[PDB]
Amino acid sequence: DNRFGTIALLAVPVIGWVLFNILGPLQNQLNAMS
Amino acid sequence: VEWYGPNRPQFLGPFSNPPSYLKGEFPGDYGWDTAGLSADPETFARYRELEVIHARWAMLGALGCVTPELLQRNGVANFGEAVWFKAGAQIFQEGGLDYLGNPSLIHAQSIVAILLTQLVLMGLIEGYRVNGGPAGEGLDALYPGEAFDPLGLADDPDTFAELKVKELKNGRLAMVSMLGFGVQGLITRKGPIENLADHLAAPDATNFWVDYAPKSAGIGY
Amino acid sequence: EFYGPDRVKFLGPFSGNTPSYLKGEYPGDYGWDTAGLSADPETFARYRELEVIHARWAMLGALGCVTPELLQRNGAANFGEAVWFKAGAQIFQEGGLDYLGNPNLVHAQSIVAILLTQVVLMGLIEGYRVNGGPAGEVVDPIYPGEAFDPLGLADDPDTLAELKVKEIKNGRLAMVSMFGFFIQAIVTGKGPVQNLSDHLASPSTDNFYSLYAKTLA
Amino acid sequence: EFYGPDRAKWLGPFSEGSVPSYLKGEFPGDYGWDTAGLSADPETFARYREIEVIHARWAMLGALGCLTPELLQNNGAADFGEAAVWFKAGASIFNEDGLNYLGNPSLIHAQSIVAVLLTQLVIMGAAEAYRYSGEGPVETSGDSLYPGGFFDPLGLADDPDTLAELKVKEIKNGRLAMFSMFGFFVQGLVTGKSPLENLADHLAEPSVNNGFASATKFLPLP
Ligand code: CHL
Ligand SMILES: CC(/C=C/C=C(C)/C=C/[C@@]12O[C@]1(C)C[C@@H](O)CC2(C)C)=C\C=C\C=C(C)\C=C\C=C(C)\C=C\[C@@]12O[C@]1(C)C[C@@H](O)CC2(C)C
Ligand SMILES: CC1=C[C@H](O)CC(C)(C)[C@H]1/C=C/C(C)=C/C=C/C(C)=C/C=C/C=C(C)/C=C/C=C(C)/C=C/C1=C(C)C[C@H](O)CC1(C)C
Ligand SMILES: CC1=C[C@H](O)CC(C)(C)[C@H]1/C=C/C(C)=C/C=C/C(C)=C/C=C/C=C(C)/C=C/C=C(C)/C=C/C1=C(C)C[C@H](O)CC1(C)C
Ligand SMILES: CC1=C[C@H](O)CC(C)(C)[C@H]1/C=C/C(C)=C\C=C\C(C)=C\C=C\C=C(C)\C=C\C=C(C)\C=C\C1=C(C)C[C@H](O)CC1(C)C
Repeated sequence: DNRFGTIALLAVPVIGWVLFNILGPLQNQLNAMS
Repeated sequence: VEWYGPNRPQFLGPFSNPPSYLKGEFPGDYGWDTAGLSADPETFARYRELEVIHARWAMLGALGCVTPELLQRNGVANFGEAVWFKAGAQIFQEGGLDYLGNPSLIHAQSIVAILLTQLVLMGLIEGYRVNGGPAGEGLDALYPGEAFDPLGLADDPDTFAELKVKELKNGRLAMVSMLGFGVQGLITRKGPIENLADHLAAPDATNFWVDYAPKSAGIGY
Repeated sequence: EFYGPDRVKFLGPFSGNTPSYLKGEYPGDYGWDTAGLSADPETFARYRELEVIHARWAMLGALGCVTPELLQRNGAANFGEAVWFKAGAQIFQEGGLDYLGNPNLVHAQSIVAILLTQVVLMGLIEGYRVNGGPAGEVVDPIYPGEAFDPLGLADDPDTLAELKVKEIKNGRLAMVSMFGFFIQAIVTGKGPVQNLSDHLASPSTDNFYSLYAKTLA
Repeated sequence: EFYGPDRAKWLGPFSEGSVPSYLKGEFPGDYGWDTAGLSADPETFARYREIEVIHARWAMLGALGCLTPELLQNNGAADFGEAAVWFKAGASIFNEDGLNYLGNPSLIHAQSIVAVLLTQLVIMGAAEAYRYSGEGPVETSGDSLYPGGFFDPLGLADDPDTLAELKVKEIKNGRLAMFSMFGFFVQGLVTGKSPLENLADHLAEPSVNNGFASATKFLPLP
């Protein structure tokens, strides 16, 4: 059913938020080790 | 310069942008070669010949495909099957293919002879069309004129050029029309006129978009 | 007769005008490019290679689609499916595919393995035909010779010229006949050899006319 | 790797001897594959190159478009009925009850097939006319095949070096979509079921459920 759907939908704001505050510094990581 | 010129009509009209090789020097040059199949001048010359011949045959085809079906109702006619597609069985009829239903008219019941004669007849005609036989030996290939222009309608260059545009536009219209007859004959086994009659009787109860549209997948007529 | 400006033409005497690029110097040149598809010399070269490869495959196919049917109806051998448009179904049977009907020949049972082995073997073979390999280096992409002419039937250049014509001529006839095999099979579910026997039995009644045709509408 | 004389080719190690001279490796997705010599003419090559990109993007949209509806209904979200099957979701509007959307009648609820049809010709025809001829509305027209800012809203193509690599990724994802779109078609005309359903059959009995299972389907039986 949708039980797993609704719960998984909680990840989208979380994943989007983590990136909004980590993407930039992450890009420094793979660029340094490139 | 109307049809033959840089300011000629085009297939997209306003937004239409003409290709470099297409310059309007030839009739029907609405600047439609987005695929790029005529970039070669020699190929383009050959394609123009094919276009007119495919156009001319279709014009004869459109009239020949509609005459038996039309005369069948609007006039007096007893064709075995007025439909253009079901015209081969006319020779397979009991008394053979009878022109206009007349037992004396042609009255051919030999597929071998009618097919063999056509190969002899059309074989010379197409052969003469290419090597320039007696009915015009050194004329233009695509536009011979001369003996093939008995009435001499296009005897003036200016007029002839415009008539050429008309020949293609009527011909190009005919070519798409033949396509319609075929696709519809497949989707609906009826003569083009019978299909038209359905659209006349009900232009909203026949639109393929219903009559057969949801009948091309999953399930069909 | 088959080369140069005096070469024979596809339309015979009525040929008259011929494509300027379509001169002699190549086998099977009858001056037929009315569609003007080989105006570009680069494309003409490619089309020449495609024709001879389609032709060589057709010759193999024409002989390969008739022999099992001939042998079956001549009593020479008993196959699972003699007709070509059904021989593929042999892999979906109790005994798989047995060459010449002998259970101790090939005896294939898995269509995948047949497909997998063909992909690997044909892939390498076609790669060798376009980049050289174990059989030889590439000089002519369509006429390698050397390891592919062990008998030396084309050692003399004059015989090589006339022989190339024979291949394209025989090849073209194979392509037309193999195209017939495709259509005859759809219109007549009978095999092509069976069709030939029926036409010989009663040509007036057994032909594309007086049968089918009207059904094709 | 994807540009220059040492780019990846279509015949791998056997391609060195079969790469058309014109294919020098100057455009995205050049694996040197013109066996028919169709793109030998410079102009014809350019016109085709444009077609290839357009056919690709349409396909890339087509892939998700053909799988999204059936996926959602199966995912346990929304409902579609025949609308799930991409090859049968062409009567949903003709199916009385509004075409709707994500199974919500409060949406398009389209029923007039003649409506969507006409509007389509008008709306797309324009967007195609601009695409056919660069137009002012477009803020960044430059090359017709690759309009920038106006269409490059996120400006991911702003970096020139990335644009090359990114253009190669565009055509390659596009060609994969085109190949799969041709698959969805044939798969349907033969199996007559959903592409996702087809996948379910292969996942069920991979050795039994495959293309050769329906090989005898169109036997020219007398
Ligand atoms: C290379 C060309 C080739 C062609 C033309 C065919 C044709 C056919 N195979 Mg087949 N096969 C081919 C190669 C191969 N097959 C198989 C394995 C099988 C199996 C296991 C089966 C078939 C079957 C069939 C038939 C399907 C049903 C039927 O009667 O269709 C009617 C179709 C026709 C009468 C005309 C078909 C030819 C048409 C012109 C096709 C279009 C041209 C080609 C696509 C050319 C390009 C080929 C390239 C892409 C490889 C059919 C005639 C089935 C069969 O025979 O069951 C009765 C079947 O079960 N094939 C393998 C090994 C994996 C092949 C390897 O090359
Ligand atoms: C050639 C091929 C695959 C080639 C793979 C290649 C090149 C490899 C890719 C790589 O390059 C990469 C990406 C990266 C490189 O570093 C390494 C390699 C590994 C080299 C697939 C063929 C795969 C071909 C397959 C599986 C075809 C199956 C056909 C079927 C089932 C036909 C069935 C029927 O046709 C019948 C028989 C009768 C009809 O009437 C009915 C139906 C049902 C249509
Ligand atoms: C010249 C000209 C000029 C201008 O340009 C115009 C035009 C017209 C264009 C041109 C022309 C063209 C043409 C004619 C074409 C044709 C083609 C073909 C038909 C091919 C075939 C082709 C064909 C082919 C290859 C074939 C092949 C075959 C094969 C492989 C087979 C196989 C098999 C066998 C054995 C048996 C089994 O059981 C089955 C199988 C397994 C299946
Ligand atoms: C390179 C080479 C070289 C040599 O020389 C020669 C040769 C070989 C020829 C070449 C090759 C080529 C090729 C490969 C081609 C291919 C193509 C394709 C397949 C395309 C697709 C294509 C495809 C496509 C576009 C697709 C499209 C789609 C679309 C739009 C849409 C759809 C849909 C959707 C979403 C959903 C719904 O529900 C339904 C519909 C509505 C239906
Ligand atoms: C130009 C271009 C441009 C860009 O580039 C793109 C592209 C694509 C490449 C291109 C396009 C094209 C299009 C769009 C379309 C086409 C159409 C058609 C349909 C034609 C026809 C065509 C068609 C035709 C000729 C037809 C013909 C027919 C005939 C003679 C005959 C008929 C008939 C008759 C009387 C009656 C009887 O009972 C039957 C029959 C015997 C059957």
